[PDB]
Amino acid sequence: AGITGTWYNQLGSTFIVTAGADGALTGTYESAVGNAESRYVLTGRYDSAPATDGSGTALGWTVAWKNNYRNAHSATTWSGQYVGGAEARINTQWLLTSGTTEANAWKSTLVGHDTFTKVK
Amino acid sequence: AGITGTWYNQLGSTFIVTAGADGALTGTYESAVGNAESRYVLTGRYDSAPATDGSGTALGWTVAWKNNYRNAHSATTWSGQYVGGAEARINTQWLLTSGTTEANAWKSTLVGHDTFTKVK
Amino acid sequence: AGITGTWYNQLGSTFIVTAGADGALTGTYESAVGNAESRYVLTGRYDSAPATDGSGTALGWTVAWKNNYRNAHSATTWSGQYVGGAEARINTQWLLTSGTTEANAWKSTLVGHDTFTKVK
Amino acid sequence: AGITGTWYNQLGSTFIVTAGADGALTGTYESAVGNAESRYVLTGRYDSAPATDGSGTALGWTVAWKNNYRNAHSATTWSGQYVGGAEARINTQWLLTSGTTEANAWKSTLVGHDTFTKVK
Ligand SMILES: O=C(O)CCCC[C@@H]1SC[C@@H]2NC(=O)N[C@@H]21
Ligand SMILES: O=C(O)CCCC[C@@H]1SC[C@@H]2NC(=O)N[C@@H]21
Ligand SMILES: O=C(O)CCCC[C@@H]1SC[C@@H]2NC(=O)N[C@@H]21
Ligand SMILES: O=C(O)CCCC[C@@H]1SC[C@@H]2NC(=O)N[C@@H]21
Repeated sequence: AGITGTWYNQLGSTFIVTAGADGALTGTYESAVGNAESRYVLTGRYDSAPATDGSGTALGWTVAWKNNYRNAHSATTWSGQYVGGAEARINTQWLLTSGTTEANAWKSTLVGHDTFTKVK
Repeated sequence: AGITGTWYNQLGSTFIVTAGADGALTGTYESAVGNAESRYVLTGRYDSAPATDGSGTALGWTVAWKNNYRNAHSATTWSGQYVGGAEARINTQWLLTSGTTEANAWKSTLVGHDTFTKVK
Repeated sequence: AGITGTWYNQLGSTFIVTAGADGALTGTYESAVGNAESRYVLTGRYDSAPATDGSGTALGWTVAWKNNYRNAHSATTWSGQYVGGAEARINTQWLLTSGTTEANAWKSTLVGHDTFTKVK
Repeated sequence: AGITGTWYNQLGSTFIVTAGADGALTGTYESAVGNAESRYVLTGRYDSAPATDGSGTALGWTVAWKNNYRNAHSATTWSGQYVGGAEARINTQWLLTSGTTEANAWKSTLVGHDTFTKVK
């Protein structure tokens, strides 16, 4: 109900997710940036029984950057929390790992942050 | 074939994963450490068509720290790569996000690294 | 000139820095949050000869969370870049490491992000 | 005494540091890898009064990747802890930020880990 929907980050990327009663996140990610084109499968987990003390719902998900059209040979993971209310928000940090040789493996992982809203 | 199996990190945690032809990672994670007990659902993605130039296979997965017995109100995501061969290895970095209030949200996310092997 | 001044993050923390011609950052950090009180020494480095193609100036600094009044047994490092202009900005990611036992060393390092402005 | 000396990471990079009574880290970093050549200035902070319960000494430092010969337009920060004894160790996580345009700023920051020893 809270986590299920279409979400928009600060850089124009669309996250369409369903939050299953089991704790399963399933969906699609459409990336407005990077070496990516069009629509990619999303899987993840959330806290299906969160704390009743104004605390956020912990969640996470993975996109492997491969569809029928593109393969970037990379995967992003987002770790974050859902803050429910009027201005509903998913505050995340992410790791983008690229498939490298063992000589290039030191420089394989980019780190960043995304804030997602239900407002396009 | 390569990614499918039972994997062991440096701190004694067991990762039992199946790598589907679609790019789906499904499994269980058993955590030897932290505010955790017993067995937790794992979902993730991998690069199902990796590069043929000695480069690793990009992957990632999520565990929400909630089963039938425990709820830590937290989720870990691992971002990494599979290096195939005799000494087969998953080199990862991870983000552990805890469900917090907006006052505690600065301190919500632990970062670290895990190396997983097929040797117990 | 650009980097030298008083800077304010999103959570009300004050960063007073001098950018030396050698590439040295020296200053004080006053933390509005965490297990901290009052004023702490800052040292760091910046790119003293940045690129002339609209690119930001790479920098970084360290605060050990120990003064004459408090010791949190911890250190934060910020890694980022200075974007110069009318709305002058330091966009950073940070690592906060706490002094732990080898049993607690997995959970020693918090990760986050700060944006600093010259507007209080 | 403990932190003062010559340190060697897993990838052959040399860290020569002095730990001042004030909490100041001063030195040189010689990087065996990346778009770097030869010797670079290091500044940082450590916990000058650590806990007496077998806990590590929190520290951190910055290298801006600019000397008289090279400028990579980038800075690394290491956040970590000193574990003293027979097999003396600095366990770190690091952030490498590159000077980018605001279009490339999502991909500006690499994350990783280094373990440093006093054995070449
Ligand atoms: O460039 C690549 O290697 C593949 C595309 C990566 C897209 C990145 S992942 C972090 C950030 N979140 C997004 O909305 N997309 C970018
Ligand atoms: O303590 C918690 O909040 C829940 C358990 C967390 C387990 C952590 S996640 C990173 C690391 N990988 C493991 O094998 N388990 C620990
Ligand atoms: O709580 C502690 O262990 C010591 C204080 C930490 C202050 C943190 S560091 C990251 C962030 N930046 C700030 O302005 N202060 C907080
Ligand atoms: O390639 C660059 O942009 C400059 C050189 C970076 C060297 C990296 S920083 C992290 C790691 N630690 C080292 O010993 N050097 C590499």
